Amino acid sequence: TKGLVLGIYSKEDEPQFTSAGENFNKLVSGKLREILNISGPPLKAGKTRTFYGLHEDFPSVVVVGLGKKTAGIDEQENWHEGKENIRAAVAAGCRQIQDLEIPSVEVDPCGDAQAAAEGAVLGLYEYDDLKQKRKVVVSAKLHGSEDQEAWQRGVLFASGQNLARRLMETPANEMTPTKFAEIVEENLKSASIKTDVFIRPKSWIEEQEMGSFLSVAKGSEEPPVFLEIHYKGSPNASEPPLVFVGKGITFDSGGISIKAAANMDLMRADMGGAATICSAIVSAAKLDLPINIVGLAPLCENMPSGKANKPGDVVRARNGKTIQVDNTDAEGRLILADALCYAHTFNPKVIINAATLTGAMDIALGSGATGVFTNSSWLWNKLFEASIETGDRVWRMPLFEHYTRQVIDCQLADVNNIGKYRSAGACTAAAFLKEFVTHPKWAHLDIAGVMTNKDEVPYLRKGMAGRPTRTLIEFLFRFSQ
Amino acid sequence: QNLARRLMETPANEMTPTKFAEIVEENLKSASIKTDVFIRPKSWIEEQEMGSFLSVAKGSEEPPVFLEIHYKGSPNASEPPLVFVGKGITFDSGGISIKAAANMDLMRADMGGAATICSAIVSAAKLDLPINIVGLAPLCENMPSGKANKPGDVVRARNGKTIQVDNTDAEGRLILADALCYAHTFNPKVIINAATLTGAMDIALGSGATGVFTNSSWLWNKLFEASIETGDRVWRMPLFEHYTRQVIDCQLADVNNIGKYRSAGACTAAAFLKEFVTHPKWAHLDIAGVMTNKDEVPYLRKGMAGRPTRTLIEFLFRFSQ
Amino acid sequence: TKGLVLGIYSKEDEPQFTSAGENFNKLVSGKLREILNISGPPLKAGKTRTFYGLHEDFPSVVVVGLGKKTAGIDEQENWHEGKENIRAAVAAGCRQIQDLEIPSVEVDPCGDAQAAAEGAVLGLYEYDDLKQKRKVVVSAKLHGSEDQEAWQRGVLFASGQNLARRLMETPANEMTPTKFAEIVEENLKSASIKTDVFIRPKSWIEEQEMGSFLSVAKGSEEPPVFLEIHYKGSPNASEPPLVFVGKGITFDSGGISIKAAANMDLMRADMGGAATICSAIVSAAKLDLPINIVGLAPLCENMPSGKANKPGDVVRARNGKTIQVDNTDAEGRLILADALCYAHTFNPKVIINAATLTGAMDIALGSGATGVFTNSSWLWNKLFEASIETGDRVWRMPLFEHYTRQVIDCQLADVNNIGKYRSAGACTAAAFLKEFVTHPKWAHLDIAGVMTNKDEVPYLRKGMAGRPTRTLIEFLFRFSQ
Ligand SMILES: [Mg+2]
Ligand SMILES: [Mg+2]
Ligand SMILES: [Mg+2]
Ligand SMILES: [Zn+2]
Ligand SMILES: [Zn+2]
Ligand SMILES: [Zn+2]
Repeated sequence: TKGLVLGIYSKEDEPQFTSAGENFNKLVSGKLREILNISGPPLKAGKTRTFYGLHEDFPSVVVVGLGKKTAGIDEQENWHEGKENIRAAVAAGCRQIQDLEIPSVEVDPCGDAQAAAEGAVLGLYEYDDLKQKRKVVVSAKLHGSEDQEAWQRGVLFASGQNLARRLMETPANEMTPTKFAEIVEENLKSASIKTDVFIRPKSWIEEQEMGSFLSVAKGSEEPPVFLEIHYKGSPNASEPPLVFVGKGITFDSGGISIKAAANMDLMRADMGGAATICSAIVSAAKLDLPINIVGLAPLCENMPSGKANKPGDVVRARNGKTIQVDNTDAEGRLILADALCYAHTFNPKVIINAATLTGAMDIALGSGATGVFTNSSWLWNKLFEASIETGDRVWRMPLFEHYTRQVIDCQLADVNNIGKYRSAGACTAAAFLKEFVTHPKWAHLDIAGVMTNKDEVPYLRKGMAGRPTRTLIEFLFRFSQ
Repeated sequence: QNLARRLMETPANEMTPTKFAEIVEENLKSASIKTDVFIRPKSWIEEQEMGSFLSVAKGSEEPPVFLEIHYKGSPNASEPPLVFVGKGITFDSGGISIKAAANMDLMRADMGGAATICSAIVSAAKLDLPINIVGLAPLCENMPSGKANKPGDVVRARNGKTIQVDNTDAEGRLILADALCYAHTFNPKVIINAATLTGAMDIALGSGATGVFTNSSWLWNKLFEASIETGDRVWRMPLFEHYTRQVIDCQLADVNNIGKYRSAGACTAAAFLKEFVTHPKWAHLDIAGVMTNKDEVPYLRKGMAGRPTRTLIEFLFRFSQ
Repeated sequence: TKGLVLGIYSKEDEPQFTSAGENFNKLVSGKLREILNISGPPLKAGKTRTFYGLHEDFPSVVVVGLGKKTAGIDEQENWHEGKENIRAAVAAGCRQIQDLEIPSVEVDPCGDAQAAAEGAVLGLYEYDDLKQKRKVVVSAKLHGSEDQEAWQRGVLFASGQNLARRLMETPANEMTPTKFAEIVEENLKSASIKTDVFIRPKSWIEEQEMGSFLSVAKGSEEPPVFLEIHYKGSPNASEPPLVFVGKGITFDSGGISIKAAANMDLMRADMGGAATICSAIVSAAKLDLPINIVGLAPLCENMPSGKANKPGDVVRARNGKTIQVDNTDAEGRLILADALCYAHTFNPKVIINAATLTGAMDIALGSGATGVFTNSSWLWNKLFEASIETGDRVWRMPLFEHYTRQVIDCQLADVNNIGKYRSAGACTAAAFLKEFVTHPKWAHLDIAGVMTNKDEVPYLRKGMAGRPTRTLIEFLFRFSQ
């Protein structure tokens, strides 16, 4: 009827199966084991072999390599590793069932119900919607029934990421500053009714004296929308929140300080800041976590025009500081100077802001880890441990006065959007944001390296990657528990 | 530190692969007599099957010199050492994969790897610290010529691995594939290699901290605490299979000098060096951001900065005590 | 023991098998047919499915899609197409047996013994030699015995191409102007004893007044070697030959007019001119074709140095004409001005020269067809028909006075290496070579677009492609018959 993804590990006496696999073997009377011998070598991690007709009801039994049984927290790679194995191995498996055009598939728990699910789902995602030529929409349910609460945690966690991936991925002619808000609000409210949304317009942002976010929007004729998310998880409402901020340039052309045509079509994902953290709240509300969280994301676009932000321009952020706007492409810095200032109104506990800010971050670490600066070692620890679990790494980066210094000397004004020199890119830019933050637990997460995937993460197909959404989710789970 | 600053700073017409060795040896021996130096020539490096360091030198007509420092601090001689390795391109013009004229006169300090760690031993011997340390630094130059290293070239490092040489400016990676391989001969405890490797490091952190990758959290801790004291910061950077993967797929050969993509620069390059290291306590220190100072560090005047020499010294003090 | 590549086509009543396949089905008693149903959809062209243990002696039976049974000469695509199908389909198949680490494989004739062979072999080639980490060396024999003369024509034709692919592919530190000659001579002599080789040195080239080829070599310290191939196929020796000329820069760095570091490591295949045509003669001598052919290829390197060719330089080609050398990267033009002049000495019938000359050719047609200019419609026809058969297309390109005109006005000299303007790149360059040719049947073949493959040609793996060697071979077969 449908396919099945089985798992196996490496040697002992004969490479052991995952118990779903062992079970299914006994069932076809050893002949899965038997054909595995006959087929070729053994399956190291992530490798895949497909055995037809072993079962009546399962034409295609794909067996995938799970690596070491006891594979675990790796001191170097900074993650759990079995999980990492399982994720690529059922991803590998599920993409084989999807190429066999099998619309539904059943999947080995593989000892970590959650991981096989985040594999099956992250693994299968595309963003098919605008091609009439699409792959089969395969349905992936668990195999078994003993462990359902964590496989659904898989499908949950993986989906909230897939959310961001479709929110980033979609062309910025479709996924606008409004349509992004429309979907989010819709996603947050279908997540829980303990939620309020505020797709605040130009008038309110004007009213908020958000000079800097506004200076940015004015290039396009597409409207600014400052978005406000709320989830009231806490039993006592009055618990002060955790506030997520996120940059939402739906399209970045650089503005007057205009980009090269070389791969500028990826700037449709310069709203990844906004998308990631939004998907995290949509997800923390599906988990319905005992915490009040607040999504804040200035959605607008960077374009050149007769009224676009010019080089040399001093503008006023909400907080009273002026900014020389020396480079119109350093604009997340300005959109974020204001929603950061607004974050403090909420009396937060943690202000995690996130953004696709600098290509320099990409030059830095580049899709390994999502670089995170933070005046909180406590906070750093927290994001990092969560990243160990989820596998979407995070690497601390420096928030040193050294860097502030460069941004702070300024011809016209109080702060400059680009620092004195070429060097230290993400640090300069994070140094600019701290000028707009007085809280003891702030975290900049520059996501410009994890904006995309090709092959680097196995279980993600090519296209917007939606990172580090699950590490953000997992952090708020653990902070709630 | 000022030593390294004059060793980096001086024009690469004066401060050659030999004159660097001459001064170092002179500085190490005036530091203590418990010292031996070996300004080994092309013949010995040829003999060492250091194909990769050699492939690099052959552009210039200026001679390669693989340098060997020794300081026998330990009461029992037979304590296995701490080994410092350091890249010593006295001048880097990129070679056939040639640089822009924009500020190429700073490549006279692409021997900062060699200079920093050398100054550290000169210093650990003045302190006369109860440890045997070994300086190792391939000194040579990158130039274009009728016999310069070409793009596409597979060469053989000492250890048997081949390297596609896709970009002649990624050459510290090759000079270092070999002195890293030679480091293991010494049965070290710590192999700290140091180099002005990638401009990407400069793009990364850029003169705040000297980026350090290491398969040793222990070792990381050690360099970092020392940096707390001295103020010459150090920032850990990732040595993830992710990055190895890019360097490892290779058309012609076993390893490629530049990885698959533009992104993750210092990590790709550090991933290349680990292919030439099997020891449990290795540390890459990319010094390309701290190569210079203007005003960033107050107490250094404008010019070659000589970083992170005191953090290296302070580490070997504390490791000795 | 070993694997097997079977073929099947599309529908009629039930998709027909190739008779090897039909035969092997009856043999396992229909159960190959049977499992094909059970497995998934049908296999359109180039697609592949792998069935283990159907046979005792054939653990892995891969079945591959052959497209239409009656698939043939395509008016648009300008080729035979069944052949094109079969080539990618067994290539597809053989790369599955090689990933199953099966060292030997037996292969379906697929109705075109030759094509399945040029697929199995072109398909399997890599250039493993410098990695210690290599894939299994799988051995591919025919399945059956009825049609052996044409499958060996496959393996022949595909191998002579694979020759060029290893001659191009190898680093120019190993594959020098001498080591290229050493291998060729070795390959030509093991092809037939009716052969002479002349690895003529600088002294002889100096003696030949080959000022222009020499001006080029002088940058490197690596020696020039003008190579002379001979194959005396003709019953009467005195039949005047067909002469192939080919540019052999083993490495092109541009010289003083120096290249960008962006992918300059591909210039190790700027000796593809020399390699292609050399492999063709090595091959025409294995076929032992009733024609005398003469290989001529100036092997040397382009480097910058204290004695490198400078911009502005007038040098003297053999024939008396001077050349302003305005761009040291237009150097195939000069290496070729002289071996073209030498070609006429031989009293040829056809002078086919071939070279990786212009990136403009790549901009032009770019790996579809190998652009060919020729003052002979007869000759054009000939190369083109051969290309229909082999599938390695060729596209005529213009040799108009228009273009000569630009190259011909020259400040200092008689000819300039780059023409007056940016436009018309390959035509300007081919216009330069005709100034060095007075014969009625000359053909420039610019191979800069087919220098590489990624995925464009199915049955070639990523790396130097070795094109258009079989079309050259096939032309000399047909010219001999
Ligand atoms: Mg921008
Ligand atoms: Mg360099
Ligand atoms: Mg050229
Ligand atoms: Zn932006
Ligand atoms: Zn260098
Ligand atoms: Zn050329």
